[PDB]
Amino acid sequence: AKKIGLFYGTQTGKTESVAEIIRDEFGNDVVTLHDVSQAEVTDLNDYQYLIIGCPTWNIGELQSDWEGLYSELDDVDFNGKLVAYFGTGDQIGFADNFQDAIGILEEKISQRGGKTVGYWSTDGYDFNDSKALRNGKFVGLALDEDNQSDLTDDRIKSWVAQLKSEFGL
Ligand SMILES: Cc1cc2nc3c(=O)[nH]c(=O)nc-3n(C[C@H](O)[C@H](O)[C@H](O)COP(=O)(O)O)c2cc1C
Repeated sequence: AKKIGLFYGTQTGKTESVAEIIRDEFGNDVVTLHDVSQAEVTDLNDYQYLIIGCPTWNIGELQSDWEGLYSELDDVDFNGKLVAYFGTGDQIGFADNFQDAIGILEEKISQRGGKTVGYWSTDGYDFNDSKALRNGKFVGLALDEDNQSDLTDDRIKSWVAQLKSEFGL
């Protein structure tokens, strides 16, 4: 009815499109979408299950709107919440900072108490470095519409089935 809050930020809409797919994969009224460009850090307190969507830009930078909300995280609490992350990036043009955005967001949110779920395998990706890594895996679903648009849909399906399990749905 109302359990998972998906807060996303997007520059050219790729991340938003993925967010809508994620929503449809979860089932009737489970997930609600929220453009962080119109959100206050306190909106995240209304959910015990969160999905953070954010593309990486300008070589390792958080998407514009997320950058603004990011600064307010240090004053909020995420303890007791399960948080998953996903983002669009470009492993070819920016192999050294692939998906840094979700890595940055995850570090901060986990630091504030959020427990991360939804770890994703790096197998099948071609990149050099990322701030979104932990124990050999991405801290969230890594999508690449610029180079692997053909893999996004099945990657989302797999990830949602994984989260349905990890969220205990
Ligand atoms: C100037 C510029 C810088 C970019 N930098 C990065 C980067 O550092 N890391 C990454 O993974 N992708 C990077 N990208 C690729 C975007 O993340 C990718 O195209 C993404 O799908 C955009 O999603 P959005 O439309 O949701 O903003 C960059 C793209 C441009 C045009």
